[PDB]
Amino acid sequence: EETLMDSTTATAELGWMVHPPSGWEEVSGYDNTIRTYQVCNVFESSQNNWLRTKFIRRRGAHRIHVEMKFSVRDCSSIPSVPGSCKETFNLYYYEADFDLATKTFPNWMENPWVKVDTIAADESFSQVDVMKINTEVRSFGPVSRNGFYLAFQDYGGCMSLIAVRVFYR
Repeated sequence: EETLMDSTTATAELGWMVHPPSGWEEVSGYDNTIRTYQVCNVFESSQNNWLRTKFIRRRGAHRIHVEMKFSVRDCSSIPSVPGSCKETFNLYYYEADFDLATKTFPNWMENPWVKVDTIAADESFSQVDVMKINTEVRSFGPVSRNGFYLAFQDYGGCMSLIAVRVFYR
């Protein structure tokens, strides 16, 4: 059973809190028709780009599973990339009983946010739309409060997050 949009369920404007506006950005991947996000700020020093989902009502459930799809342009594919170029992104989670999230609240550090795992492209792609896609699933334990937030963190590469889908057994 699904808790956050199968994918298309985004019904116009995903409305996702970007931390530095200069980070991620919504790109209309109308194809089905879908909202995606992407960063590719290589050639720009010190990057810490966050993206925070909306509050996901835990609906009972004790061990949620995050399924995500995403394209990641290799740092070696890029003409003159700096040494800074990274090609893995971080996933974090954060529990709360009611909303309370604020542009400043859940601090944008790995402290209040507990780190699920660092994600990299795994050699098993698929086409879409018509780019190659990676799927990769992580899951976090306990989670007892009423709901949660999710956040993806870039820090040096191009990569589109085609679709995120949160669900549980």
